[PDB]
Amino acid sequence: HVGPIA
Amino acid sequence: VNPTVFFDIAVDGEPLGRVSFELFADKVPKTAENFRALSTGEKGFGYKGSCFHRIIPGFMCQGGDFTRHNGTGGKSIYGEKFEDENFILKHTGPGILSMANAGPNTNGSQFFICTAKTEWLDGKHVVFGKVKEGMNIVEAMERFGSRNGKTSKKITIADCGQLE
Repeated sequence: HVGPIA
Repeated sequence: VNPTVFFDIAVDGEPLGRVSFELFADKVPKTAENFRALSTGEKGFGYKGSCFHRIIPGFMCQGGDFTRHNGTGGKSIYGEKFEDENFILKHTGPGILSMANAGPNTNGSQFFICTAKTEWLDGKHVVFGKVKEGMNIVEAMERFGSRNGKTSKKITIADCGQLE
């Protein structure tokens, strides 16, 4: 569940 | 002094161009070292062949998943994940190379290349490098990613390695 957001 | 590595990008196998990066070993050694030994393959596993499963236009291009390729795997040279060495460098603009994660101290092998200033990730993601040359390749590379991030075509790391 890896990831940057916004 | 600072290590320089690169990626030869391909859009469905058809080469597009190269992208080199400067790893800030002067700020994040262990974090930088990991990415260096991953772009060369000197541990038997790395980015050559893997893809950019998540590309969000205006935001960033994410990759590093050489095991599961869907945003579920990948690993460092110290096994699975590893700690957040520090938060000194910021996501000041397009080109920035920072570590992707699933919460604090969960740095593995996934990373992202920013295509804009992403200051909200400051303090949550460890910046450890920056595109030296080839940001122009990431321009067109970024046209292959939907709002949600799912690509239109397969963006692959055709080849990669260390030059200095």
